[PDB]
Amino acid sequence: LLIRKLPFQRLVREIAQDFKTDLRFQSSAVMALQEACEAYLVGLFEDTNLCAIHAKRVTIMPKDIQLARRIRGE
Amino acid sequence: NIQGITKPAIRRLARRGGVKRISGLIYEETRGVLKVFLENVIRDAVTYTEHAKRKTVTAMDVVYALKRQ
Amino acid sequence: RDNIQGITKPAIRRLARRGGVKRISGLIYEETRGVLKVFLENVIRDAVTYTEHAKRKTVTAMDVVYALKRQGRTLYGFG
Amino acid sequence: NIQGITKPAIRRLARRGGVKRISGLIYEETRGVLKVFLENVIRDAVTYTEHAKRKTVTAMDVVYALKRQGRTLYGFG
Amino acid sequence: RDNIQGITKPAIRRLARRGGVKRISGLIYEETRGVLKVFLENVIRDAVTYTEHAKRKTVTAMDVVYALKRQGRTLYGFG
Amino acid sequence: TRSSRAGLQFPVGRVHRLLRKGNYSERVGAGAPVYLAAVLEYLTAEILELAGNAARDNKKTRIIPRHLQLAIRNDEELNKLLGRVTIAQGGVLPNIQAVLLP
Amino acid sequence: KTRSSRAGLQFPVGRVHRLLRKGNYSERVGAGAPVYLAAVLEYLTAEILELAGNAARDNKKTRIIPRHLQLAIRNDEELNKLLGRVTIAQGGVLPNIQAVLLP
Amino acid sequence: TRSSRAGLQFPVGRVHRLLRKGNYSERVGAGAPVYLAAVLEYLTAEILELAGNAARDNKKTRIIPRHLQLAIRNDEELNKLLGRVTIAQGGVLPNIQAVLLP
Amino acid sequence: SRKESYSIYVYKVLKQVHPDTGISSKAMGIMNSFVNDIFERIAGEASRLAHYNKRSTITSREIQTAVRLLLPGELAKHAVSEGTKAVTKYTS
Amino acid sequence: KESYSIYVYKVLKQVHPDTGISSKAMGIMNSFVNDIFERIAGEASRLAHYNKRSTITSREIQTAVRLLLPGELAKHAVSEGTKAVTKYTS
Amino acid sequence: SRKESYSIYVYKVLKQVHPDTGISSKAMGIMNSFVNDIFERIAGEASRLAHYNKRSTITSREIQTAVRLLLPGELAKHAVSEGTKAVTKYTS
Amino acid sequence: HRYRPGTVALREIRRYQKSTELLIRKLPFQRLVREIAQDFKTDLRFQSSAVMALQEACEAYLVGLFEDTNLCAIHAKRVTIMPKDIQLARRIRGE
Amino acid sequence: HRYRPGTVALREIRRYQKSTELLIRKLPFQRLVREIAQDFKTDLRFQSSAVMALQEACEAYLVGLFEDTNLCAIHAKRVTIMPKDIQLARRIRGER
Amino acid sequence: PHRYRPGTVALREIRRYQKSTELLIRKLPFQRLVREIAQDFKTDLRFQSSAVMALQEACEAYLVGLFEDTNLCAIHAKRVTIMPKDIQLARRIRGER
DNA sequence: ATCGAGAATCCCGGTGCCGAGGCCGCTCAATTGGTCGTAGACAGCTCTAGCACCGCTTAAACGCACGTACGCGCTGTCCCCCGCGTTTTAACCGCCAAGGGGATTACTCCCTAGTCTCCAGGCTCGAGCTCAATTGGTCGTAGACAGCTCTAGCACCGCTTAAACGCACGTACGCGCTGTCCCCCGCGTTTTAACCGCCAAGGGGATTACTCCCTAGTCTCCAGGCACGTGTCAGATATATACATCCGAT
DNA sequence: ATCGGATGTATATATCTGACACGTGCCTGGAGACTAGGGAGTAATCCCCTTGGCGGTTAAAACGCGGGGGACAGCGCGTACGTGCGTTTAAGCGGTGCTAGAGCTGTCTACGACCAATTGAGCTCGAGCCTGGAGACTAGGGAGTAATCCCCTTGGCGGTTAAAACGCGGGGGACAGCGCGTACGTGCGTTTAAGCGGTGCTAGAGCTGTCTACGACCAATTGAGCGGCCTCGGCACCGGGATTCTCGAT
Repeated sequence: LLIRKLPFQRLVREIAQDFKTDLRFQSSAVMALQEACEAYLVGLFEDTNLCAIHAKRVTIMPKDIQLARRIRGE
Repeated sequence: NIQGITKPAIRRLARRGGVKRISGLIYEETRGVLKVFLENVIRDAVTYTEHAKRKTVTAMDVVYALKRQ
Repeated sequence: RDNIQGITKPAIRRLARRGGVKRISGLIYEETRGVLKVFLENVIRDAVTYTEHAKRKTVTAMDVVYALKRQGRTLYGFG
Repeated sequence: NIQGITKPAIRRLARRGGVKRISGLIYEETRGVLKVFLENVIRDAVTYTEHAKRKTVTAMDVVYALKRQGRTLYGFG
Repeated sequence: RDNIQGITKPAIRRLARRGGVKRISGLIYEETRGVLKVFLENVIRDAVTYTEHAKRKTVTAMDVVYALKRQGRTLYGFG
Repeated sequence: TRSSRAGLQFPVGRVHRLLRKGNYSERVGAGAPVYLAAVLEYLTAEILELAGNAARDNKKTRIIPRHLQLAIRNDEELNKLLGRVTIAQGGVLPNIQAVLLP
Repeated sequence: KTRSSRAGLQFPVGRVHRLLRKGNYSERVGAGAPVYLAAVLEYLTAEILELAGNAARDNKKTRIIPRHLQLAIRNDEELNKLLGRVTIAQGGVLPNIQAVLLP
Repeated sequence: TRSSRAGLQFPVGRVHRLLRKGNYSERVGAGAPVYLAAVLEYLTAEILELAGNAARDNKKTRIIPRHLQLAIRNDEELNKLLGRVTIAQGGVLPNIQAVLLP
Repeated sequence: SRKESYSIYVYKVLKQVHPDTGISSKAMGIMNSFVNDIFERIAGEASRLAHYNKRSTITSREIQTAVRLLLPGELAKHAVSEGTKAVTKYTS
Repeated sequence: KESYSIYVYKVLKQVHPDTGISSKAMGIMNSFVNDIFERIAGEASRLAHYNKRSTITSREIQTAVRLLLPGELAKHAVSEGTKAVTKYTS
Repeated sequence: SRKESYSIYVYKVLKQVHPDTGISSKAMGIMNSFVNDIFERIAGEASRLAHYNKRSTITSREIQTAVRLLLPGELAKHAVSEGTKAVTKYTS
Repeated sequence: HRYRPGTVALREIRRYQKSTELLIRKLPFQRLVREIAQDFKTDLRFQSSAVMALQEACEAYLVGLFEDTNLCAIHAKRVTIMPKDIQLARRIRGE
Repeated sequence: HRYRPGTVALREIRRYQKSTELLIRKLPFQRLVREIAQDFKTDLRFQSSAVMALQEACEAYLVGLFEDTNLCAIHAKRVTIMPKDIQLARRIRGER
Repeated sequence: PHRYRPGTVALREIRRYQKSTELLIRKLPFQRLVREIAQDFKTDLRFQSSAVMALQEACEAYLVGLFEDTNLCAIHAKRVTIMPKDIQLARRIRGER
């Protein structure tokens, strides 16, 4: 995993609070969320990279991400 | 807490994604994207948790959310 | 035979126009045909499968609807 | 006497075995197979009979032969 | 962990060669692993049972020999 | 009727039967088909409301598929709900990328 | 008072004990061994009779026959495993036709 | 010794003891361990004879497991007797299906 | 030859929201497709919910949770409001 | 000439009070009980021998059951044997 | 630490059949496995024979019948010949 | 009226898999058993139940063998069993 | 008179985004569907509405694909769509 | 350059490995396999060396025989390539499945 | 960047109409419903792992400046490819007959879910008997301790064979196709195996007088299982011919 | 097919190392006598009963005959899958050396199987009832098949607007040049994360049990939609307005 454990966990608990009060988390639940998030971001960066290269660049930019996410239907 | 997902971490994720060069504006953008994805999954996960009348989000709650997405 | 050529250049142009396209490379048309054929093949294959499972010789609208649904392209209006 | 195990009998056995279509050459083949099987079992059965110093093969003689050939039979004890 | 993968493709090929096999489908290797694992599990289970009955913490050659014998796969050479 | 008891227009009895015969569960609670019927009715009402609006904007008194498509795609949440759905004879929203204009 | 009664069993503890003593299995037999064995045999008998009784009832018969025993055993994965190399006389086989043979 | 009295190489006394302590029967006849020892000796002799033959065919003076395997599998009756037996380090008989050859 | 559909109920709803508005046959077909589709989604999710929780009964609770999973935001809130109101009125 | 017939019948009456059994079926049940007896007793005998013990105890029976019976059958059989020995001992 | 085996007897037989031939330790282990295996088979079958016939004694007769049951064909005939000869010589 | 090839075969499969009666005739089987037995031991008699035991065992064996044989035929994309199917089945069984 | 390159194209975009009629000819599409279906099972028949369903699905699919393709072209600072635009759009969609 | 036709080297390998008796699976990885599996039955078990070697001999003999039967099934279907269905048929007829 | 003509396209107002939209009704056919009660199934009940939260550590990882070159943006050109004028055609398509397929009409044939008659097959008190509860001192097996060694395990460090990973292809199997031959199906006949039935005795199961042969306990002796030092056949290693076999060629 | 050639395998080979089987000797435990005894096993000696035997009936199973379709088996043609190949890396193997459970053997003591009557009731068989189930049986359903009917197709005949095609010319793509600017390696301060410990404790998890939930089932009923009738309104069409890009100019 490429993101640090503790800040990710902190983020997850923060986001979760705005949906439901008094929540706890199984350890493997947080690990599940991290595996899923990282996998998503890596895949998105693959598509983003394809968009950058399409525009004859080697540098990824926000517009590359936005094109990738629009075509994905996000 | 979103700023805890640091620049070098995002860089590592991008390298696994095959990216060689990265604009400075990517990091914030990535954070926004990450947040949206997390909020969506977690919103569903907790829904499952609440249906089961539990206060603890389980790995299965997350798995079901991910599956249904 | 060779009915994919019935998907004409002006038809593909019209589809592209509805898609918001202003200018079109000459190589697009053949490319489009290949893409369309693949899509059609995939849908019809599944549709026919349903038809065959039902022991029918007539492909129904529902066969197509089911094929599309299971290919994540739900179609409204033909139930 | 092996020819007394007729074609329709072998067909019935095959049907119980789930067979739908049967080559003409099966029947003779089956007979050979049957004979071998019978021979082996009976050879052992009689051995038991002889050990008991009897002239009559019993159901138990057969059961023991079958058991020792890894073909345990229930119902004849 | 995951040590069944130590049963490599070339090892399985060698075993198949000794078995007289000239050509091998790509799906064979994984299949073989599953089969081998089941076999091993069954033998080792019984072996360990004997070990446990003897109140030992060391699986002996005889434990394995007995397991194999009672599974109809008598092994010579390790008494 | 249960629909009248629930204050609904959509058929509670029929929905109950469809739940029973759709092999969703071995047992079905008394409130389940009522709830489901109510939800289906509401969503129908939202789409018909917006589609009617579009029809009148177009000075038409009859709703056609085009109006359903306009209603759905111009509404963020309906567009989300029906994101992978094709409306037959719906067409698309008028939209030209700015860079393409003179 | 019998040992089977004390053990809560129907199967004969005394007889099982004697059969163990005289079966040339070991020089000695513990007091609990025939109880345990009798209990196991009774359990397995009960499981088979339970299923066979069911099959008999489906066939609207009040008496269990070999056919019902075969049906009960072969349709149960673990019993079928236990009795994998056993022939039930007059048991027949499970109805089973390979799909490729069907029209 | 009883082995000498029986004209044997295998140990009659030891076989008798093993019969007594193997819980095979309450009583053991005087001839039983002699007969058993004689049979064990004979079978040992047949396997060793064939294995020795294989060893010499391979120009080896020492019998190894390979020779035992060759001896057993190339002999129909020994192969039958030891049909469900694994000879460690025995390998297999050379055999290629004819259809596989060029 | 008897074929059931949601047409008359869709039409009753239409008359509730837009009293002087009609609807074409094609459009009605799209509405019927819609109702059947959403029926399937909700019922299926509810089935899964009951299964996950080792319940043999689909209740209004499973329906509600399914609605919350399947519908976006305010649409979900509004739908939940309608269903709840309907169930409580029915119970009385 | 001994058999398990009366005990099989008592068990049958326990699980299916209104069900009977044919002569052939009873013969098969007797064959069954004798078969499983032999399997378990034999394995127990070998267990005792391997470990240089002269006594077959309930522990040998239990281990033999674990070796011979598959899965759930093994677990339930072990449970019944243990329960029976516990009820018997007091 | 005293461990008995059939090694020396196997070796004596080996010297009888192949005077100038030796044997590896592994091969000797396989031979020992063989003798123990056949011992078990024959003794076990004889035990069963005596039991079936309500005899408390295993005699050379039980051994012989067991040999006939367990061994194939000519192997059985030859083994029976060896055992019989040995028992009659012993008796004298 | 003539059923198509296969229909009656399938009917017979269902029929005989449904039932349990012995499928070989009593008297020829008995005759065979006595003949085979004579080449092992002279002057033999047979208990009735001994011959019935042998028949139950033989028929069970043949039915099982035909099951495996059928599997071999189907493996070769046939529906017809042939001697080579039996021979493959028996080789793999270790017979 | 002559309109400049692009003016009539834009006009056509407005026209066809305003309407909903199918843009492929009915009978040739039908022939396409029947040819393809016949290469899976011979002698098949079709309900009329089945072919119409297939056409609606196909045209909706192509129009959406052309939207994404157009976005890819614009991304590369072009106004002309090219095969590589289609291929990128479909690669990101997960079709390729 | 030089290149043997598909099958020639395979046949050569068959002759080679049917001539010899050495174990064909690597020792240490097999040992790890045995210990992992055994540990999922009872923790902290030890092994006699010869116990692991016994297990390897048994396993390889089993797999080689299985490949013989599998090969026969492949040839029966007029193929020269063994496939999972061949293994499954062989094991079904053996009574393993 | 900003009118202006005008002709072009498109829009806007009016016309008539024709088939879709609206409306009932027929009835049948798609709804509830009262009572059942077992039931999952949800509510009260404990223990806990594991979970929350804490209380250190430093160090992998986190942030901050430097140049800086890679990466991108901005213009001019080229062309050439595509967009928009005229001109010709051919499948589209309206659109109006015909036929084979298939489904569903009925439309026929043997199998199928139940319906009773008559048992052979199991239930029942009475009368034995033999195999199973009840102890007592017994070895004596074994269970529990306990020391002592062994060896299974860990674990560090080479290196090198082997295991993985592309790639060019080249068979090798998977499917299509056809002739055919050869085995299912039934039907007309015939055996001949049941079916039933009677007798003879051969053998077998039980019975007893007895006996020898196999256990038990003893003595001693040695054969033999364990170390221990030794040639020697097994292995290693370069070294050597003789196949063994794949590109050119009959 | 066969013959060369051409490398590439395989194979005896003679030499040297070596470790490992072996022959020597050495104590001990297990065999061999060895006697005495008692019980497993014989060998007549019966009842009797089960099994061969036959013997006549016959009814269905088996056999032979003939007919067809359909399974088998070439046979071929494709594509793609696994192979043979080289290259790279990674982990197995050997080495070496410490270890710490744990086998292992021995020790001491004590539960506790056992034999031995001993009673005795559970078992078992008998002779005499009392039934599910087997068969003989019916009433309906199976589907197998056409059969005509309708539909979908095929075709045919137009005419025709779009499509195909061209002509032409203008404008983006892209490229290169250059400006130009920002992540980023990099180096070092940093700082808190994961590991490592730890204790108390909250709801999750397993659990118990009554209850209220809902299939459920004709008993009862009421509305709905296919069919059909009737109606207008937007759609095609015809003519004026608007606006409107595009040349006519800066």
